[PDB]
Amino acid sequence: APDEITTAWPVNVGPLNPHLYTPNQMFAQSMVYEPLVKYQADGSVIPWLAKSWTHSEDGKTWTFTLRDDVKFSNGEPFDAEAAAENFRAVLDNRQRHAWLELANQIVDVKALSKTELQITLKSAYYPFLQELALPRPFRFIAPSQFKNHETMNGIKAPIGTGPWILQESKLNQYDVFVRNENYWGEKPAIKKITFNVIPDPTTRAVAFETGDIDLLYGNEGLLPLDTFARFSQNPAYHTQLSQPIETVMLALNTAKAPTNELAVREALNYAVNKKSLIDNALYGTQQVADTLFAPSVPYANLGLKPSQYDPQKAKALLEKAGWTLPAGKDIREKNGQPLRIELSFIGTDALSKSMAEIIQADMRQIGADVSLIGEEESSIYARQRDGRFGMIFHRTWGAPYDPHAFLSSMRVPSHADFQAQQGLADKPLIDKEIGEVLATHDETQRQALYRDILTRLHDEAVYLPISYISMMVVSKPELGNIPYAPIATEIPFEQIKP
Ligand SMILES: O=C(O)CN(CCN(CC(=O)O)Cc1cccc(O)c1O)Cc1ccccc1O
Ligand SMILES: [Cl-]
Ligand SMILES: [Cl-]
Ligand SMILES: [Cl-]
Ligand SMILES: [Cl-]
Repeated sequence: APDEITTAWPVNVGPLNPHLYTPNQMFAQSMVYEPLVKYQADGSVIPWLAKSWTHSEDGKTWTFTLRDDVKFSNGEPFDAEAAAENFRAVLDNRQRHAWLELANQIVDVKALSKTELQITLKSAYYPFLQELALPRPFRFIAPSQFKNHETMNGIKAPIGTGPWILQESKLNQYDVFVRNENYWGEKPAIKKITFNVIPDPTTRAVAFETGDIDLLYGNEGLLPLDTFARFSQNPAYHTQLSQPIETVMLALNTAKAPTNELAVREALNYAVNKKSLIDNALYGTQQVADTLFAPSVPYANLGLKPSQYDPQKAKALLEKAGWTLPAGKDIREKNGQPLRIELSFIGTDALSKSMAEIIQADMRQIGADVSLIGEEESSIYARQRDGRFGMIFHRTWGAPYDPHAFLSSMRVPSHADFQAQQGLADKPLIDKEIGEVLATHDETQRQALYRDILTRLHDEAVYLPISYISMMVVSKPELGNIPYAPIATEIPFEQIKP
């Protein structure tokens, strides 16, 4: 039927525990589970499951008035008690959510009545509403589906209030969702969505060409970029490329030789012709990035000075720092030790490998030897967590995470950004300022703190920004224009309208 669609994802959607992470897929958690307040493209939140809210003068006590007409898909009521139970279930696993500062801030959550929900915070945490709006963890499963009154040890059925219900899942095969016919809000036009499990980008493209799938929606890894460019000219197909959503960069390890040297990090930042990299590996589909956050990101229009491609300057920086070329070698040495940097990436990711090859070539031209370490996913994740890298590929998180949640997370030692920043003399100051920016009520101070944090990270050359990447779509023309969701990790299936 014209109201059933087939799409693809590299893996199954997972258990759809609203309160846990891998192997749960975020877009799918967002299809089934809903927030108190909903994030909009303009940075605001709107009423959602909560129709209104107020807060105390000290900004620490918040009271939400909930809708009274909402049922979970299994017919049980959504009310303040169910909401409170969800917050308990999440916070019973508090350490797992440490990355998200709201999880460290909530002191108590109480149902004052069926419609009145009160949340008390440790401090006047400014990004409160924005963090409630995220795909996870603060969304709501029917408390009847808790296991022993918890969710951290698993759930029973993935029962949400959302416009989609999971019908069935097959490990390594597919997942099927259907429209919730008892949804509180607007009925989606689409009645059924099947996700074929297709891990390889080439075979995803092939599945589209064969007519086996109707829609592909994702970031720069969705399908091969040469193929996407060809499809964009194919009159039988529809394609889209959004405005950019987030940054792709290298993170440089400030605590490990030779990237511990500011002059080395600055030189690497002048060595890469990013337009060439994009035109070579990414088929011209992305935009050049010269700062951690694009100037269009809130609080990040700071006039930071780009390091334009300038290999002469990169060489002069290295020379001044004592890295000089032996006869007749191309790789610089200092104290008889070679300028060698390891770049870790997922070895089976063709796009990462392509970018890595370009980066290696560019850095060789300024006398740096980049050794390519391609490993399995698990090993790469372990490297980022533990700081076992010279350089790694890394990305920001898109709206509404950027900048505040991404910065917040830089304070967490078991993540790539902290690990990359660990060697900076001003790392403690940066981390102090990040705490301060999240809690300040003074807008002038907030802007100044964001300026200082981002200026230090820029001036200290912690990152090598590469490009601002876009969402991509490939679809059968009959589906029409495909909208984007405000939150970068969500897919707006409910808005698709043939
Ligand atoms: O992604 C991280 O770096 C850390 N995560 C927090 C920030 N996340 C938001 C989120 O996951 O809710 C941003 C995020 C954005 C896009 C895709 C993701 O998988 C993704 O996680 C926590 C995490 C733990 C375990 C597995 C995956 C995880 O992402
Ligand atoms: Cl985990
Ligand atoms: Cl995952
Ligand atoms: Cl309000
Ligand atoms: Cl050599």
